[PDB]
Amino acid sequence: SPTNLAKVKGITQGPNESPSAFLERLKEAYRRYTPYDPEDPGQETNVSMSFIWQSAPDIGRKLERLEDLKSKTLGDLVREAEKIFNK
Amino acid sequence: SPTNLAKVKGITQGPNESPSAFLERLKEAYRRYTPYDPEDPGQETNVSMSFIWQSAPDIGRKLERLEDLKSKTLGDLVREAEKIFNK
Ligand SMILES: [Co+2]
Repeated sequence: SPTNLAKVKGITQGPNESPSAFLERLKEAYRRYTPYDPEDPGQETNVSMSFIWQSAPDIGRKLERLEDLKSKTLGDLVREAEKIFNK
Repeated sequence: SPTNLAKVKGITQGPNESPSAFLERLKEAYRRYTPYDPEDPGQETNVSMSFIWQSAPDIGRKLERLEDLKSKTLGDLVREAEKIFNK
């Protein structure tokens, strides 16, 4: 599909949706509606920021407060979100 | 300031504001409210996405449609935005 950033911003984690399932849906939107490959090392911070911003609000607020946030990989962020999601 | 992604999302080009002045404010928000340095080359596609998304909608829609958008530098996007802004 032709580039449409709104489609990427429109991927929001559902109330029952696991962080890893949400991340896969977010990556699919990057693939379909941007020229950026969400698996590229150069895109990690970009996907990470969308992941944090568009996670369910309780999760997003906690991910944003992680210590040494800059050091967190996309995999780290998913694991931290899962801790909040699973309790 | 402590990380606060809403402040980055809240930087939007003003109705009469030049693209270059808007990008300066967007970079300032990245510096103040994220751990991501907007002058780090590793962050350029991240700042570029925010710039397209948060530009005035007429400009952002045109930037989305640039041929070979993936190869545009942040400096390229600003120049093309300035070309649109100045008629
Ligand atoms: Co496509």
